[PDB]
Amino acid sequence: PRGSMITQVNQLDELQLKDLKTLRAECKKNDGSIPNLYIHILKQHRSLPTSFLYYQNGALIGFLSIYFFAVEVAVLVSPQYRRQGIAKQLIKEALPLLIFSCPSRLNDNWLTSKGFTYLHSEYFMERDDLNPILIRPLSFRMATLEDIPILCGLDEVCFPDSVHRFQQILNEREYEIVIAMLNNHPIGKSHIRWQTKRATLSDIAILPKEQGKGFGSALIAHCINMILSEGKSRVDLDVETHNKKALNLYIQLGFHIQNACDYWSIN
Ligand SMILES: CC(C)(COP(=O)(O)OP(=O)(O)OC[C@H]1O[C@@H](n2cnc3c(N)ncnc32)[C@H](O)[C@@H]1OP(=O)(O)O)[C@@H](O)C(=O)NCCC(=O)NCCS
Ligand SMILES: CC(C)(COP(=O)(O)OP(=O)(O)OC[C@H]1O[C@@H](n2cnc3c(N)ncnc32)[C@H](O)[C@@H]1OP(=O)(O)O)[C@@H](O)C(=O)NCCC(=O)NCCS
Ligand SMILES: O=C(N[C@H](CO)[C@H](O)c1ccc([N+](=O)[O-])cc1)C(Cl)Cl
Repeated sequence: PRGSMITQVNQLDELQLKDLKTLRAECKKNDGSIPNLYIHILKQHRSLPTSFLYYQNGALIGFLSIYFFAVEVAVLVSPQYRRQGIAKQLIKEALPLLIFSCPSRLNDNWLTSKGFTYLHSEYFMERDDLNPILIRPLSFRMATLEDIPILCGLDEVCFPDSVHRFQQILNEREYEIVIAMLNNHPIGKSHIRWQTKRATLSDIAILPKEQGKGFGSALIAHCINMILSEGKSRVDLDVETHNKKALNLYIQLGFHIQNACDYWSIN
């Protein structure tokens, strides 16, 4: 009680950042997944004091932060000190001034009972198998700037400023987009962000009318193989869903869940 301290901090200096990662690892090991913390964000000054740090005897045991992108609340309490009022004190420090990101399966029963509402879930998946995948009537090509109409059309029906977003992606050298063609019709796309040791698939879209035919799996399998041919040892994948049933697609291709969050809401 004497040794318990809450500091409201407009931006995390270096040392505060290193303590958070200690707390994150600890929560990661105990819960399996962690909330979104947005580390690169936590370093910038903002207009109101945003991150809330709970210390016990100088040791960080709780953290709550608010993000301005609606508002996203991330809350993290050391397993040793849970159910002792810590999160409750932490939101009050942010109540006079809500989308919670939540480790999948941890808090499902009691979030409903209080009147939270489930939005959707996000998954970071990883495929570490170095063996390729080993046949649909699809061809593939890399998108260019002259594919902007196609790319905007696909994004319109699969994720209801697209022109300039795709202009920005296509002009960034770490990014490429693969287009899937059914005969002479583009029916899908996948974005690749390349790094030295790995590459990340995102924004995978198949036209609604062409779904259920294996084109999605063929597209991702093509991107996996393309990544392995370049000597990467890992394919990552970010996908947002409303239902867990949707992940079997990626489980079949060798992806494993590395992190999983459910976005819940309240006011
Ligand atoms: C979710 C989390 C932040 C709660 O921290 P906490 O300090 O243990 O929660 P508090 O003690 O402040 O509040 C407890 C109350 O909120 C609910 N609550 C919190 N944890 C609960 C749990 N395991 N089971 C049921 N209700 C819970 C209850 O209403 C509880 O009532 P109580 O007063 O009788 O204890 C903590 O469990 C954690 O860090 N989990 C990993 C990250 C996470 O799930 N973030 C989502 C944030 S909502
Ligand atoms: C999500 C999406 C990309 C999937 O595309 P899709 O072409 O319908 O996916 P597929 O047809 O390849 O696979 C669907 C199911 O058939 C299975 N499948 C594919 N090939 C199979 C095969 N040879 N044998 C058995 N099952 C197969 C898959 O396992 C999958 O699940 P199931 O086992 O329960 O049946 C598509 O729905 C879409 O574009 N949605 C809008 C955007 C979106 O949701 N993006 C999320 C990724 S960022
Ligand atoms: O949440 C999203 N994206 C990122 C991953 O690209 C995710 O939220 C994230 C947040 C914080 C973080 N961190 O704290 O280092 C990592 C990933 C949206 Cl695509 Cl829903």
